[PDB]
Amino acid sequence: MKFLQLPPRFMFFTGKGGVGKTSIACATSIQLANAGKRVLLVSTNPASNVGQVFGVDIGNRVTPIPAVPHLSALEIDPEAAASAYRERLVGPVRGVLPDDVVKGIEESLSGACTTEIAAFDEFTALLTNAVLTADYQHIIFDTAPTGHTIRLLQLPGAWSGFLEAGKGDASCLGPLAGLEKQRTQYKAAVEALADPLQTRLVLVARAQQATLREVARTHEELATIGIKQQHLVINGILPSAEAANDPLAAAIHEREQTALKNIPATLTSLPRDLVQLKPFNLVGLDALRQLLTDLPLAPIELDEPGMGDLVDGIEADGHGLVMLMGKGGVGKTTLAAAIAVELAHRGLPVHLTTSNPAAHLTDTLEASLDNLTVSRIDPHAETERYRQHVLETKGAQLDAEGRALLEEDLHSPCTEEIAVFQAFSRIIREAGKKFVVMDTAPTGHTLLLLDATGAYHREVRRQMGTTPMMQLRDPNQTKVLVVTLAETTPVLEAAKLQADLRRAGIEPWAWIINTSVAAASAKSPLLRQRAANELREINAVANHHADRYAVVPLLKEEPIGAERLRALIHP
Ligand SMILES: Nc1ncnc2c1ncn2[C@@H]1O[C@H](COP(=O)(O)OP(=O)(O)OP(=O)(O)O)[C@@H](O)[C@H]1O
Ligand SMILES: Nc1ncnc2c1ncn2[C@@H]1O[C@H](COP(=O)(O)OP(=O)(O)OP(=O)(O)O)[C@@H](O)[C@H]1O
Ligand SMILES: [As]
Ligand SMILES: [Mg+2]
Ligand SMILES: [Mg+2]
Repeated sequence: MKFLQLPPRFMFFTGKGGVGKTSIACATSIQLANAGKRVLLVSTNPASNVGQVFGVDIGNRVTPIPAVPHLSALEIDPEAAASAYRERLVGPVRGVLPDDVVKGIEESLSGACTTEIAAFDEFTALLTNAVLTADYQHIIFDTAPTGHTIRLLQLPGAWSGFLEAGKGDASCLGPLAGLEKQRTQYKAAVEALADPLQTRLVLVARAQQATLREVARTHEELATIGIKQQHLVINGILPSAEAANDPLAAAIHEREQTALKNIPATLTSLPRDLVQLKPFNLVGLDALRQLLTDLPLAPIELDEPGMGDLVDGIEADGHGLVMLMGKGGVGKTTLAAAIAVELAHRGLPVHLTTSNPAAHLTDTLEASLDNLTVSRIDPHAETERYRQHVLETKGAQLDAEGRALLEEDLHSPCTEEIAVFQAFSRIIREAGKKFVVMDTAPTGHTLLLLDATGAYHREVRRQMGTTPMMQLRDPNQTKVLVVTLAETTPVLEAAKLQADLRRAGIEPWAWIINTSVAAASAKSPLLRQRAANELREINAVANHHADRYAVVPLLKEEPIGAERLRALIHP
């Protein structure tokens, strides 16, 4: 593998959701550790659990993997990190200050900005601090889908620019934030990210035109940030030997070949590695030890409920919010577009929204349909809207110097997040009179947006003197659908997401097993084995996790445009 050639200390595996960042990161960490190196594997995705991949109980603590000598694993928990940050800020004054003052200080640290900054501080401590990672020769970061990862990697530069501009009064974080003591650390992080001899950035993609376009956009953004000498890894490439004697495999292979040949002109120069599709789920060392090397090398008739029944059930309501959630890459955007176009074709007023920052619905819907309002949440426009709204609502009474200080405070990088939340809330407020199909951002970001803990609400009311959850908790006006894949890790992640939703009072309305190879009768031996492995996950979802569910096959033609999207609802 090209990226496994004189690797630097740090290696970032970025890309669109579901492309194989975690699988490839685990495989490379295993390969490096087995070579005699001291490797640490950091997982920056809140919604994923590398313990299921490795079979060990990896947690926030740096836990060695017994199966692989010299390999250790770590998971950055935003909530645990926030609790540790709050404790280290509040403990010195426990008893010293009056209990009322302690309660007030704890109140000031309950906002979502503190939750963001704690995780960011842990990330930059892993990047820069030397004592913290002294006994590791390599640190492999496995990031969340690109939508959140680009913001994570932009945060170092944004915070460094905010601090070095002389505007250190990030009143959102509180008077005890003490951002200045991290001023150098953040700066160091930037210098660590933009140095090709310290960090290697690997963009993981799949042989699909939409994925390749999004990866090209991500590469443009990262190059703008300052990261140089990136590598590219195309994963899930169906072997060319399976195309024979299987029309489905032949169509998939032809589509992947065309996507590779039509790669965006920007990515044609990056050193490119190719990872094939394997007949087994990449769980455990036995399956992860043979991911980066090619395998030497009647169909199942599946009859499961379709998605037309779910769309009929949604339409029977006549209005409300349909929120699509799940693991990255499961097909949330495709299914959102399909539901929206089907409802629009049924003569209903539909509003299709995308909460993902790095979103482009044109990859799916390239037409201008009728009875369909397609929109997206632009973080920059929303940030400017929120900034102006706060300035006029709260800055009117403040004097000129007060208004200037408020403007400096509103320019902190955390503001965008709360701005996005506001936008999200506003959108959710229009679902009572028309269908609102919301394709959500990565699972962790969306779960924070739901604001079950009230952090975002506290922050926005602090900056500005019915919450979304009060509406999501009400089945009469919302329908949360969990999109999964008929695979081990996707199903476990969906089960954990469902548990998180139920803990907050939200009961998912249905499950959608997307791109199931079992449903699409496949004759090639590889696809036969994949379907055989998918049967158990389908049974687990049907009998255990989901009471109402739908199964969508693996379409031979990638679903793009109104015709194909409406066809996967009526197969
Ligand atoms: N049934 C299907 N058959 C074939 N390809 C599919 C199917 N469903 C989705 N895809 C393809 O899966 C790719 C990734 O799915 P998609 O972008 O819709 O998922 P997502 O949940 O929005 O992902 P992410 O969280 O990474 O943004 C898309 O290119 C889409 O073409
Ligand atoms: N080369 C491959 N061959 C077969 N299956 C693969 C391959 N790469 C990934 N997968 C499957 O992809 C599924 C999702 O991949 P994975 O969890 O590695 O993605 P990710 O990029 O970490 O996802 P997320 O964005 O949600 O964090 C896993 O079930 C794994 O089985
Ligand atoms: As803030
Ligand atoms: Mg992952
Ligand atoms: Mg999406």
